[PDB]
Amino acid sequence: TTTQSYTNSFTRGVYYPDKVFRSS
Amino acid sequence: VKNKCVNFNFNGLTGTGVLTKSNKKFLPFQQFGRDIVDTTDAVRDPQT
Ligand SMILES: *[C@@H]1O[C@H](CO)[C@@H](O)[C@H](O)[C@H]1NC(C)=O
Repeated sequence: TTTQSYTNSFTRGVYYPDKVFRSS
Repeated sequence: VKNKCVNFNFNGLTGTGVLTKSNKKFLPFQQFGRDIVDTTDAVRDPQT
């Protein structure tokens, strides 16, 4: 069995779009 | 050759300039470099 409760993701789930180094 | 004006063809990335050692913190998946105006800055050597 399983449940389908709903929660908030907050600020989460951001990856690096590219493979390009960046600073400041 | 480093510290000398050379035409580079790094993995198909053509250009001109001077290269040297760096202390960047490239993540293992990182391959290229750039700046805030999107100009290629650092290239990871494919054979080093
Ligand atoms: C490149 O290939 C040579 C020959 O197998 C090997 O000795 C060397 O460690 C390799 N270097 C890299 C960075 O893969």
